Amino acid sequence: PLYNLPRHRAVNLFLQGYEKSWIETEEHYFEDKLIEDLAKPRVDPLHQLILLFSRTALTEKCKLEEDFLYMAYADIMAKSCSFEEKEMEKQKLLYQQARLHDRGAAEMVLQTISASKGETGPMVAATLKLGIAILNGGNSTVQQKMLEYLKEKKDVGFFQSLAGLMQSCSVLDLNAFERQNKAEGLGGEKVLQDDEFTCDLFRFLQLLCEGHNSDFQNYLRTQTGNNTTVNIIISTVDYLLRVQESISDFYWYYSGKDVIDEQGQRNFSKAIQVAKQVFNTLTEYIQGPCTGNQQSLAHSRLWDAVVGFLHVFAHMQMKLSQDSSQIELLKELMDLQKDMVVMLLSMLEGNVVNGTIGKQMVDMLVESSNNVEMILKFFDMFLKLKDLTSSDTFKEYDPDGKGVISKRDFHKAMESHKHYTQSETEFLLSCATLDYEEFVKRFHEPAKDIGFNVA
Amino acid sequence: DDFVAKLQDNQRFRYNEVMQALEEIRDQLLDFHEDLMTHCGIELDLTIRGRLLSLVEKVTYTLQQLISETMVRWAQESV
Repeated sequence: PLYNLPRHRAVNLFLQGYEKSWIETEEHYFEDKLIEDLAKPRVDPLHQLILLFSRTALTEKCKLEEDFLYMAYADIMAKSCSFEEKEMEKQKLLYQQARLHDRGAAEMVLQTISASKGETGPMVAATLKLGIAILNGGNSTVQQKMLEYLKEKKDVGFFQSLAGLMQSCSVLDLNAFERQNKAEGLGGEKVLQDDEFTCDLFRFLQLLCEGHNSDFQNYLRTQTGNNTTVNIIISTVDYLLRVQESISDFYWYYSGKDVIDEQGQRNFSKAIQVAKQVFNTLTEYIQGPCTGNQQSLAHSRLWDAVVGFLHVFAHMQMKLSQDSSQIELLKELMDLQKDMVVMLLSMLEGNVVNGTIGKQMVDMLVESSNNVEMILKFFDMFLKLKDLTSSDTFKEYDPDGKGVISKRDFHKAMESHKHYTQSETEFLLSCATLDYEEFVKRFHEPAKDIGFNVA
Repeated sequence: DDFVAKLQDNQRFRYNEVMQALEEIRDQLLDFHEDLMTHCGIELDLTIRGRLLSLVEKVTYTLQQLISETMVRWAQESV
């Protein structure tokens, strides 16, 4: 039966369909027309709109409400943000943030975090989209207004809130996945409990330090003005360490089934883009080589985090390189590996010769010795690939040239070229007749530039 | 009302004629809401799908000028 039998329920369900499919359109490109209209001169029309929100964030009410004006003007505000055009638009972006950060709009982002303490509501989750879309260039005036405001109008309540924001947020936990596994066997609200808030927190925390503000990375550690001190640098390690155990254990569930389902790929990738994003905001506390910031982060439990991250890479690079259904996943899996070494490279830019910091990086490469040789040997599978397919012994092994030779004339070719051993030729022979010009283009390209920083 | 009237039987008539003349019932034997969304979300990506594309262009919307003018005109002149 298909809605011929009831009458009012047909038109009712049509309404419920029409709202879901047809209504969500994109006429909405007014979002700079309106903000330019409001800044047209007293006090600007836009200027007292932020004077409303800065007052309402200041009257203490011990918690924060929804206030659905705010979620339409801290979003319409943030929808308004090759060498000539790669510097014409840079001045266009720095003008579309002087439209706001002249008007005190670096305060209604920095106050409405300090008012709601630890509440993860959609009140906070639409200022971080504003606080990101203002700092988006790694700006330098706006990073200075936020620091000077946090020293003459001294807030403990901001840094209490940032640890309080960072407290829960997420972890991809598979206990909720297994119930989602079982019920959907006979009949999207698992994934890190709204990951999209967690990316947009640490990406806001990174954009406070881009351009290497050597004061503002040293205001997040000691925080010397206030009475009590929050140490976000040690506390942002501890969020990473909780994401370490998650994506380790979600691999362990897949240790034997080994055919990654579609509901796992869509749930594993969002668990990576938080892990990639949290490593970027671990870089920018270190990169401008502020040695006090990399003292405290060296004594923390970062080293136990990075051990288990290698523990994923030793095996997940192997078993996901077996079918065509994981190549869309395997690129992001390497991109986390590329971004992991980039931060610990930034640990090493203050060594001497026998520096203390590099010595511990030997140690975690000693204390996790047996998991580095799989990833070193995995690159040798795909780095010898480029010339052993280019050698004149193999280019005219069988063919004149077409792009395909055989599987068997492939098989003794690595046995006659005598570079791979027999056990690793079959790892080349997972599925990889073959494709002489595509299999090199598939396999070799994400092998090298990811394998660069390892070297 | 009449748009679902030219839809509730017509697709079902194609169902009833193809039930003898012929995956087929596997898609037309799902739940009601998923079937309604499947019939509706394909019209933008039959001959009935010309009616909705005349509809949504006509449900665009004047006082919308003068309201949005006067609200900012009040704020421009005085604190």
